[PDB]
Amino acid sequence: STFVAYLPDYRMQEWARREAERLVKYREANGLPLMESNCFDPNKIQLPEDED
Amino acid sequence: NVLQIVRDHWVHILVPVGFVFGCYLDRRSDEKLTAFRNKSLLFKRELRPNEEVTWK
Amino acid sequence: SDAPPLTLEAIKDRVLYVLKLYDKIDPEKLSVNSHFMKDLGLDSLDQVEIIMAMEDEFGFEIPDIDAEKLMCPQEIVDYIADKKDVYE
Amino acid sequence: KRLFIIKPSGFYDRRFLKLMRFYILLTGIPVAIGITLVNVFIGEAELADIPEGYVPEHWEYFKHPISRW
Amino acid sequence: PDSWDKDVYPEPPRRTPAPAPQTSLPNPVTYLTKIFDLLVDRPVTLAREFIEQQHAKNRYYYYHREFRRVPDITECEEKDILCMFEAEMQWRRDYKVDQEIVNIIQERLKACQQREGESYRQNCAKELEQFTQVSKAFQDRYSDLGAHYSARKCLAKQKQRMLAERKAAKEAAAA
Amino acid sequence: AFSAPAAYLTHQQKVLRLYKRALRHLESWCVHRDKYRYFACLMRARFDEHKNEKDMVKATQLLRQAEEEFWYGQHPQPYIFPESPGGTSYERYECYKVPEWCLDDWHPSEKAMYPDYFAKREQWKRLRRESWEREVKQLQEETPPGGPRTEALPPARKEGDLPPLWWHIVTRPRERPM
Amino acid sequence: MLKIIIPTTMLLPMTWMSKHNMIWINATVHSLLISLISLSLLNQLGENSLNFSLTFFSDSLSAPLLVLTTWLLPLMLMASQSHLSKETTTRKKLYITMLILLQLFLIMTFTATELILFYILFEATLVPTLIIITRWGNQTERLNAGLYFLFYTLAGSLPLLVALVYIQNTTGSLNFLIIHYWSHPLSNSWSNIFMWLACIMAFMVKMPLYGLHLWLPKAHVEAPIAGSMVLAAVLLKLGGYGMMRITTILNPLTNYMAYPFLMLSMWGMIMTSSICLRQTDLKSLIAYSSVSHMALVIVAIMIQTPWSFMGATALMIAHGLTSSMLFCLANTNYERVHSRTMILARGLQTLLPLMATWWLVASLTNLALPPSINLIGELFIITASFSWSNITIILMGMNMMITALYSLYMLITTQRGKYTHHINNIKPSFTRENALMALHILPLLLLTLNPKMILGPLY
Ligand SMILES: CCCCCCCCCCCCCCCCCC(=O)OC[C@H](COP(=O)([O-])OCC(O)COP(=O)([O-])OC[C@@H](COC(=O)CCCCCCCCCCCCCCCCC)OC(=O)CCCCCCCCCCCCCCCCC)OC(=O)CCCCCCCCCCCCCCCCC
Ligand SMILES: CCCCCCCCCCCCCCCCC[C@@H](O)O[C@H](CO[C@H](O)CCCCCCCCCCCCCCC)COP(=O)(O)OCC[N+](C)(C)C
Ligand SMILES: CCCCCCCCCCCCCCCCC[C@@H](O)O[C@H](CO[C@H](O)CCCCCCCCCCCCCCC)COP(=O)(O)OCC[N+](C)(C)C
Ligand SMILES: CCCCCCCCCCCC(=O)SCCNC(=O)CCNC(=O)[C@H](O)C(C)(C)COP(=O)(O)O
Repeated sequence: STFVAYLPDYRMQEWARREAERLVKYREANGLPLMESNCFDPNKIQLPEDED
Repeated sequence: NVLQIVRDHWVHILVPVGFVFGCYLDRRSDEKLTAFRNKSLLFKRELRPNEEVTWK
Repeated sequence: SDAPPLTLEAIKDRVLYVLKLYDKIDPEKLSVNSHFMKDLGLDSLDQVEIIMAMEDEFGFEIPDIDAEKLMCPQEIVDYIADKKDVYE
Repeated sequence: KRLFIIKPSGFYDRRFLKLMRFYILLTGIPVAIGITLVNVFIGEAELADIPEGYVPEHWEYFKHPISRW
Repeated sequence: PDSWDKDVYPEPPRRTPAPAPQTSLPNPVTYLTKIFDLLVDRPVTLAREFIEQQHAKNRYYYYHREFRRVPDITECEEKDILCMFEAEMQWRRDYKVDQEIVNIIQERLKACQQREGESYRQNCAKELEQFTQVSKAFQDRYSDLGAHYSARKCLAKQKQRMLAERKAAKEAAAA
Repeated sequence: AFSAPAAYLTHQQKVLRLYKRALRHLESWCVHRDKYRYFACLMRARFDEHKNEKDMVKATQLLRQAEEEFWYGQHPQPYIFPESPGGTSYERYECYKVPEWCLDDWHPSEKAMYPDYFAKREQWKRLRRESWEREVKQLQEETPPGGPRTEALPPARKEGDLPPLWWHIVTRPRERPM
Repeated sequence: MLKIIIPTTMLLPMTWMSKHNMIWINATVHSLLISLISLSLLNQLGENSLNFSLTFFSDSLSAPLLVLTTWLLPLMLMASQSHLSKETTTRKKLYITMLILLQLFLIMTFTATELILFYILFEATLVPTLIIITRWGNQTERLNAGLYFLFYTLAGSLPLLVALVYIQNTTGSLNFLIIHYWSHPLSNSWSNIFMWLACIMAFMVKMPLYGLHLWLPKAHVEAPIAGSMVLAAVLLKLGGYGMMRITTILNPLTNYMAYPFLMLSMWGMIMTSSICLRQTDLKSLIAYSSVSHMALVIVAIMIQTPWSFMGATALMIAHGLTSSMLFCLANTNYERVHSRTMILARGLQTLLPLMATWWLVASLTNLALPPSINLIGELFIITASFSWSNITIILMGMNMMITALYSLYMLITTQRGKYTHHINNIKPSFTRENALMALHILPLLLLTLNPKMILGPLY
């Protein structure tokens, strides 16, 4: 139980928290939206030519 | 006098020996999957002045 | 503490007290071995009333099969003592 | 008066309980003392930026001494 | 304290009124507070001072781990297993980071609701607006992927949404 | 609870039981003592009015009518003695009752306390072990060939006999065990 | 992960070379050490799995299952040595050999990287279980129980073999990582429908799904105590593990092929809970309890959400511990009075107070008292089902009420009332039985203290 209690953070919970803090700080100051609906840049996506 | 003690309790080394042998075999198995050591786009790194491999 | 350790003498005293508060039984002619039907000349209904009077006095009911059998104050006292684990 | 009270044997349950307590405490009092000593005399690491040209060890990415060990 | 950045977790300037006694009677709360201070807060402070003195004699640092940016799932060939693996790992890390961003926003909202008291419906409009925006963005990105989610399914969802938006825009243009 | 039952009840037994039930329920209705005495005397007069009926058919018809009237007019919440089968303390102390055979499994350290009690217990056990066969044989003799017909047991008759099947009646736990 | 496999293979000759009077001691000590070693597998990552080699890998779903298996072995050893005292030395060693082989097959099953190897091990687990049941059971029904256990399983598992070899001929691989990365949707055709059924029915019969569960009461009642422990705690979870693995390639067909199994799971959950209310055998009640809990697990796996997967993992672990504890509790009374009828021995709290406390804690965890991991899993599954459809709460709600009813019915019938007068051979609880109950129950609350270790990879 002691060993399990003191297992190192390989799930990266604290790393993710610190990364999110950095991102929120940067985006809040610049006036940028906190989050983006698209997680992939549309410039690297090529939609089909014709929809008709 | 340790003859009888050993012949009565020598079965107590089989499991620890199996554990250390399994550790050794796991290291040997890891030794055969180094085709991408220090080659991933995320962890590619310049070597230190002294070290030879990034992991074993 | 709780109620005292009920004894056979107290049980007999209370039984005789209740029986001597009965109007159909003469006090002096009543004895601890007096029979209800033979000696005292009571019918079954009087015996039922006496059993109910005993129940009221001791605070506990007596089953009808057991109640029918008792005929003298000795039987009543013995039944009460056996019920309440009275040995002294 | 004082009467005898009939009960089932309470010896074996009490013996098991005290054996379990003894062994659990036997191994868990040293662990608690060691944890307290480590926390008092070897605190947690302080977050700092990676200096230029330094490549930290993999265990150097955690803050608690026991987790790092 | 300086443990956290006060820009990520902001608070109002904390205006508190000065005490204005209007009775000749003593205030039992002040007497009890003085007793609690002298009897609890000082020994605890001394113990903390001793512990920090011991800590200062053994100082070591741990570093936040940095990750480079690798090609995304869009720049990967159909059956290229290694590039797909790296892209999937990066996407999973970004998913965790987005969850933590939503967590920070929700913490802000809860703190505002508790802090503002009886005026929370009016005094917490900005935090509610921020949570609505972040929730909408997060929902678009990850909702309905389901168990066994991956970067490919997220990309398919985004492509479908872009196709629908393009068709809607072109039909509205013809109006 | 102590007497062996009979194959059936008699007419007078049924009348007495109905009389007791009616008196108890009337007392439940008549809370106060003087009112209860008044109506109990009225009930007794009503009961002994038809005491001298030599036609058993009409006697049973009257008993049937009286039982129907009692069921219509009974108290829905009659008084029950606290330790009676419907009372508030009926089986309250049953969880404190421990059978005597449990003492055979006490650890010798537990039996080190109370030496005289366990000496008396050993005497009682020896008595039972000596009397068992005589009890069994007396039951064998006194039992009719076609098996027993009632649940009544014979007493001891010989020099130092004991009433057969006595161990679990004599060694009851208690009525207030703990 | 040979550092865990090899020590068990060494348990084998250690048992067969021990003195006639030290087999239990040696087996117990080294089993506990192997469990301690396996405890290291709980250090899992957040993105991918631990890929030890080309053959074995450890995920956040299989690590708690491996820990549960390795922890269950010593408990079975302690539970078995009482009723095997009159057995000869060779047969005792053979019993321990069966248990060790079962653990080895289970350990290899949960870490195989390929589906065919997983199939071979998950099917090899049959032989030791069947031998244990049919050789060391008590009554003559054990033979029929073994037949039911064998054929119900194989009739589901053989079409899975056909489907697996077909899939490998189609896509070129059965490796789970390749299968996950190169996943393609399933069209709506009769061939795909039957492929879905072939890939699903074996795991369904393992759970077992309501209507396909008749083998379970027979096998779990007729087995010896260690057989019942390992059948309820680990072997039922093979179906859930395999189903969560295989559902990766079944989308989007599951979206509608899950309806009959969902209806069966919910209604048969209600039915098995109701069956538990009128049961004269104490072990059959625990078996039907297992069926109800596994029906909940089936629902969670079928609706395919992160919350449902988390709840399924937590519920599987919690149920394993609770059901093993309940079986041991019933076996104690059976060893005392040599009967399984529930109303024979009553008022046992008067005679055995500490065992009554163990009964109370086991039946409290059975009804999912918060904040036990039983309730964590049940509540996660209920929330996921509510999101799936708001009307499931009614069926789920009925089940919660019924489970409490039959759990407390079992407790009150066995522990309260007045002790039967004629039974005078109820000896005090041994230290071994109390230690068995404590080793069952303490890990449950310890896991409650840190619930992310049993919440699966979707955490
Ligand atoms: C009996 C058995 C019977 C059967 C039962 C079943 C048993 C099963 C057991 C199975 C095994 C289980 C093992 C579990 C392993 C887990 C260990 C672990 O992870 O430790 C975690 C944790 C340690 O945290 P950490 O991450 O290691 O430390 C991080 C920091 O770096 C540290 O920060 P720091 O730098 O400030 O250092 C603090 C340091 C030093 O702190 C201080 O010194 C300051 C304290 C305040 C003092 C200030 C005033 C007093 C002095 C003033 C006067 C003197 C000075 C001036 C002199 C003049 C006087 C005027 O203290 C410590 O180091 C922590 C204590 C060590 C505990 C370790 C636990 C190990 C247990 C393993 C054994 C298991 C068996 C049990 C046996 C154990 C023995 C009984 O330990 C705790 O449990 C802390 C709890 C205390 C918090 C306060 C409670 C808050 C209450 C909130 C809830 C309110 C609701 C009401 C509910 C109340 C219920 C409590
Ligand atoms: C008989 C008498 C009983 C009553 C008397 C008892 C007296 C009091 C003792 C009871 C203790 C009260 C419990 C209160 C909780 C305090 C402990 C808690 O704080 O520790 C937790 C830690 O608990 C452990 O993590 C959980 C234990 C792990 C359980 C695994 C079981 C071991 C394996 C056994 C076999 C496995 C079978 C099941 C297979 C899956 C905190 O977790 P965490 O938030 O992180 O800690 C933050 C700081 N860290 C990370 C630096 C450490
Ligand atoms: C006792 C517990 C046992 C375990 C329970 C196992 C559950 C198995 C149930 C299988 C679930 C669904 C199977 C097939 C999917 C749809 C079923 C069908 O009825 O739906 C319609 C099918 O239409 C008609 O029903 C045709 C089927 C009629 C013949 C089937 C026989 C059913 C009779 C019941 C026998 C019991 C079966 C179980 C044996 C125990 C849909 O219309 P259609 O779009 O055209 O078909 C879709 C497939 N397409 C797209 C390729 C065309
Ligand atoms: C609260 C509401 C409840 C009240 C409702 C109840 C109303 C019932 C009142 C009317 C019923 C009767 O009287 S019905 C009267 C029935 N008559 C007979 O049976 C005639 C033959 N007599 C005998 O059998 C015995 O002598 C015997 C009389 C039993 C005495 O026994 P002892 O002398 O050997 O003790």
